[PDB]
Amino acid sequence: KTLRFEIVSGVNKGYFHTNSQSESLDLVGGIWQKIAKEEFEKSNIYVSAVIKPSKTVYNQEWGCPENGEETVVLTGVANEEFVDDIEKWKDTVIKLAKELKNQMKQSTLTCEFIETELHYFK
Amino acid sequence: GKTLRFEIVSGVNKGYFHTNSQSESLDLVGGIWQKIAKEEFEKSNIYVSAVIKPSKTVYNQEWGCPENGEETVVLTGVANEEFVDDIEKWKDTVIKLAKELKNQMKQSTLTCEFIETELHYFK
Amino acid sequence: MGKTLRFEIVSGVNKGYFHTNSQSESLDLVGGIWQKIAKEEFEKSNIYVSAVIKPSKTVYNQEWGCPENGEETVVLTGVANEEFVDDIEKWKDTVIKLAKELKNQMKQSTLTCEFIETELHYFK
Ligand SMILES: Nc1ncnc2c1ncn2[C@@H]1O[C@H](COP(=O)(O)O[C@H]2[C@@H](O)[C@H](n3cnc4c(N)ncnc43)O[C@@H]2CSCC[C@H](N)C(=O)O)[C@@H](O)[C@H]1O
Ligand SMILES: Nc1ncnc2c1ncn2[C@@H]1O[C@H](COP(=O)(O)O[C@H]2[C@@H](O)[C@H](n3cnc4c(N)ncnc43)O[C@@H]2CSCC[C@H](N)C(=O)O)[C@@H](O)[C@H]1O
Ligand SMILES: Nc1ncnc2c1ncn2[C@@H]1O[C@H](COP(=O)(O)O[C@H]2[C@@H](O)[C@H](n3cnc4c(N)ncnc43)O[C@@H]2CSCC[C@H](N)C(=O)O)[C@@H](O)[C@H]1O
Repeated sequence: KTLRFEIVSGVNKGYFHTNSQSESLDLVGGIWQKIAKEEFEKSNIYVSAVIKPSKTVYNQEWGCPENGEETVVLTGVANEEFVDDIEKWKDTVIKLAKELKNQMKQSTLTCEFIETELHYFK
Repeated sequence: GKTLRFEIVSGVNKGYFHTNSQSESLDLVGGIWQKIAKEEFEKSNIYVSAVIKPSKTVYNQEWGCPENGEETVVLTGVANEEFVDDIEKWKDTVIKLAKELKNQMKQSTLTCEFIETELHYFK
Repeated sequence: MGKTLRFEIVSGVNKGYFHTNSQSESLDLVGGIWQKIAKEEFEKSNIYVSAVIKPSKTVYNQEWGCPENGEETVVLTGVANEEFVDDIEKWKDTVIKLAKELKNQMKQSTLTCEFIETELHYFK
């Protein structure tokens, strides 16, 4: 019994001068790789992430483009093989989510935790 | 955990909407969601935003599935306490939107799930 | 209620073995492999485990072998629908069996398979 996280971030096409969904995915992947490595150096907690392309739909009156905004969804699980303290991991995820929000220049960002039963095959 | 998230899975109906990419499929469903979400928001004052992911759904070829799977879209969203006073009314709104999305996409079936989640909202 | 379980599996696509060259092509690769192992299991036990599959990249430390910006992966998910499932525990055992078959067939060294509580509303 453990936790997974899910983060939803915009890609900020204009600030990063990207022009394809795959460039935005490679952008966020590289940014996560850098900040997860830094946090691992500090705390020995490495937060790996599975990143998926997406579009997020909300009201055009509140800033959404027609048909939605390009986004990345990042998800990962606390693996007991690597994580001894679920609370420290969860605090680490929250720090990383805030740092991703800052580096991606996002005005808002969601970070969820969901209970999950992990079967790890090695 | 302290709120709910939903997940809906829908086909993209290339036979009816005559689309031919992952982009035009996300654009189609996203534009449709944006319209039905706004319509429900006007009626109920509950706006349900959605995160839309490209996918394929794999099932038995003898039940209609193409080889390697049917093109689909996965829609997710979370009830944010800053926007949602009443989680049961939000749940009923999501279900109403799911049935409406099924109708607009001309889907024979459609799944809608609710999962408990703990939301941290940074603004 | 509709109280049930969903599974989530994360698999690499093993470009060194299958040599796919795009995300759409590795999605079709994993989709075909799942289709065939789900079919075999359905013929034997009458439990068909469908899967939604999503393209993705998985980010971990390059020190441990991750490519820059992430490794190409596929996420597979599915949910036990009480209209088809007679025994949720047998469904769960079947998912685990299929996940291990997928691991073997994709020649993955490691693979995660999660179960998450969910409430399914099924419209037909
Ligand atoms: N459901 C809502 N009800 C009422 N008001 C809303 C709602 N959504 C947005 N608003 C209003 O719109 C304005 C923007 O608010 P945001 O919170 O940034 O609005 C959100 C949500 O609508 C939606 N969204 C984000 N994460 C999720 C998720 N996990 N699931 C589903 N939808 C998601 O996408 C928007 C952010 S879009 C990506 C972030 C953006 N590039 C940035 O720089 O901030 C603000 O004025 C809000 O009051
Ligand atoms: N698991 C099963 N076991 C036994 N019989 C099944 C099963 N699935 C389908 N059938 C048979 O096929 C008939 C059609 O059933 P459907 O429910 O439409 O079968 C489903 C599921 O097999 C699969 N699927 C849908 N949602 C999900 C999800 N969230 N996770 C995993 N898989 C998903 O994909 C199919 C729908 S595919 C997209 C919808 C379709 N374009 C349409 O217009 O209806 C049904 O009446 C049964 O006879
Ligand atoms: N988080 C970590 N903390 C510490 N050490 C780690 C961590 N991850 C990997 N390592 C080290 O690297 C070695 C390999 O470990 P793996 O378990 O294979 O490392 C994992 C995880 O880091 C990550 N990953 C996989 N599934 C998930 C998921 N659901 N959510 C988030 N991330 C996921 O991706 C890697 C697998 S990449 C795909 C599988 C691979 N092609 C293969 O053939 O095995 C391991 O022995 C450790 O020494």
